[PDB]
Amino acid sequence: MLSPADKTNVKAAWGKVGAHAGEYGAEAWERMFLSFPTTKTYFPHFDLSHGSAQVKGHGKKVADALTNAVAHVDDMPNALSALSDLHAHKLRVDPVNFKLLSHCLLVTLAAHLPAEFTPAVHASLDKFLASVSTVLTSKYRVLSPADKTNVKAAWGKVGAHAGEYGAEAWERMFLSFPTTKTYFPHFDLSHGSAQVKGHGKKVADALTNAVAHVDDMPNALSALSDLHAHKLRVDPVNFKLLSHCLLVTLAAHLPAEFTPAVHASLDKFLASVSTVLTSKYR
Amino acid sequence: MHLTPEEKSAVTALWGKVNVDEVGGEALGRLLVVYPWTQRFFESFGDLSTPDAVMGNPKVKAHGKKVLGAFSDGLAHLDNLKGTFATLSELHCDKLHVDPENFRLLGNVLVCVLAHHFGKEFTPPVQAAYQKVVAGVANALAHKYH
Amino acid sequence: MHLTPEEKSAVTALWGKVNVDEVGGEALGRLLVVYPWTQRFFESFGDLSTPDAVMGNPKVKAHGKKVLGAFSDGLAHLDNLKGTFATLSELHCDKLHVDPENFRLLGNVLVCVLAHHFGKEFTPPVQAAYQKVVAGVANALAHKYH
Ligand code: HEM
Ligand code: HEM
Ligand code: HEM
Ligand code: HEM
Repeated sequence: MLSPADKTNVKAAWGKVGAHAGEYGAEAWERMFLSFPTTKTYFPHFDLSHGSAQVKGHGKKVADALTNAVAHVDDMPNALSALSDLHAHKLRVDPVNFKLLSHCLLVTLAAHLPAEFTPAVHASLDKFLASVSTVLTSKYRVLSPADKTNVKAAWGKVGAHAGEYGAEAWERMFLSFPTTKTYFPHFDLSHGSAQVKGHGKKVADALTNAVAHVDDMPNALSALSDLHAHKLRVDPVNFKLLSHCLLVTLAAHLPAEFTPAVHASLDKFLASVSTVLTSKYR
Repeated sequence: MHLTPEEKSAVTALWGKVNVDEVGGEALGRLLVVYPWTQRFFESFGDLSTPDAVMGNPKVKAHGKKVLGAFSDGLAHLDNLKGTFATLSELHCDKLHVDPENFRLLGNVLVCVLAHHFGKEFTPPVQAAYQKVVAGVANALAHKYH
Repeated sequence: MHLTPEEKSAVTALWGKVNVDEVGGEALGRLLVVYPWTQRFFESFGDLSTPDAVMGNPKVKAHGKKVLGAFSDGLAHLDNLKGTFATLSELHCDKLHVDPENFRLLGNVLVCVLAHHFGKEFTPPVQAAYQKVVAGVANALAHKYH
């Protein structure tokens, strides 16, 4: 995820943070609780009053973990292995909150490091915090053999309808989430549109290819990865909306096959596909 | 909450056929299986280790029924979701400490379950109407958070 | 858009110290650098090949001035963001085809720029106030999307 120049900027920025990591860490959490009050639901056992020893201590633990991460940027999943376990199995924090903390850590850094917080270093830091968040949420639920079994079973039954289901998924998405239509100003989006049919089929075919190469997805989708990142430039948030509408389409067509277990495996599979397709964006 | 006449007719019409009991247990169970971190609120429900355990758990079925029963009542007051859910909103914040992002997840799971149950009858325009409704309910439940 | 009197005063007090042209150039440039997919709208602006080229691009700075001036004007109508931005909303949807997620990214980049610009004066409660306002602006700009 991180280029070596990225790693250079983070180490330069964090070193300068230095012995202030603790106080900056506490400030970041205080900013989050105030700006995003829903995050307080994970701390009902804390005194969240300003300057609270619990917040100060928590901030210092969190900053140290980030220092450890900066120190081993080339091996983050192993360095944060324990913390990964802890968040996935015990704390069980919804992944959306990680983006909120990352944003407040950036605001904190910005307010304290005027000289250092250049546009390039800003970018690198945002990428680094996203990578940390990814590692910390990586064991929450990549595809186990049972998942891969469930996906191939489900997609096999799709079979020769894969095209028509793909069109339906897109149609469902444009109607349910109208903001996605901004990427298609050059299409007729009316029901039955042959443009939507052709697009849906191409997308479906691409997913068939991913299923076939489920163990080697980054290479099989590499070209599509390049296309979305550097030409189409679709905001990553939209991939979750299409994934949901694919799930709904499958559920509507596979009464027997869409069990809770297969539902979970499909959701994981579509999230991995989405991760691959946005991997080269930055 | 504003819907078009077409949207409201579709939502109310399909809901008349929903057995809230059966759909509610299905919806909560799939939430716990597909997004297992949500199990953090239900430690007292017993055995949640496998999908088969979750889906057949009596506490899960019972709670699902309660949750969708309240959802059902909200469907009778689409024009005023914030007013309808204010008390439950305060409860989920102050007593239960539930991250409102969970309301969004359940919303989407419920749409999947309706598609699974009703098949082709759950058409794209019908789904769009339900997506507006579950977003409206989630926002209403999150409204009194502080 | 509902703020407390304190929150509104803190927002306006700091904004009086803002050089809008400068900060607009800064915020748009950092958006294009930090989230490069947003460059898709601006291929007619010329060279965006490196951060310095973006930050130094005259077309970028000019757009940044235009955008933050309308934001600035909006701060005088906090009680009516939706009405103030209705026509801008229709234009960004029907003509400019801008995914409203971009408005949220710009809001967050702007908050960072204000922190960089004002340092310790950009306190946690002042940031909280600005976070409500940029969400309010993003929501109002997305309101007429269809
Ligand atoms: C950059 C992201 C994060 C890092 C590096 C991180 C790291 C840590 C660390 C090091 C601990 C303490 C472990 C110990 O006791 O030794 C911890 C605890 C905890 N974290 Fe995370 N965390 C992150 C994000 C989050 C987010 C986004 C939330 C919730 C909004 C969260 C909530 C918690 C909770 C509730 C605890 C336990 C507090 C206690 O009772 O002491 N974490 N975290
Ligand atoms: C599972 C996720 C996705 C996959 C596998 C996928 C795949 C594809 C494929 C195979 C193509 C055609 C490339 C060619 O012409 O050879 C394509 C094009 C395109 N994709 Fe994606 N896509 C995904 C998600 C999205 C999302 C979420 C959006 C936007 C809401 C999007 C927007 C587009 C656009 C704008 C085009 C070009 C259409 C045209 O003008 O022909 N994609 N995608
Ligand atoms: C459609 C959204 C929802 C509605 C309308 C709803 C409604 C309700 C109602 C009516 C109760 C009954 C409490 C009582 O009898 O005093 C309740 C409690 C509760 N809800 Fe919610 N709920 C929703 C979503 C959720 C979600 C998604 C979660 C967490 C993942 C959740 C967690 C809880 C918990 C933990 C309780 C208490 C259970 C107990 O007493 O053991 N709720 N809910
Ligand atoms: C604070 C949020 C924003 C406000 C208040 C705003 C406002 C404006 C204004 C006042 C115009 C001029 C329209 C006219 O000439 O009638 C404009 C145009 C435009 N905006 Fe937005 N904008 C915002 C966000 C964005 C973002 C984030 C993007 C895309 C990344 C964007 C892309 C554009 C484009 C491409 C144009 C037209 C360029 C031209 O014709 O020269 N806007 N914006």
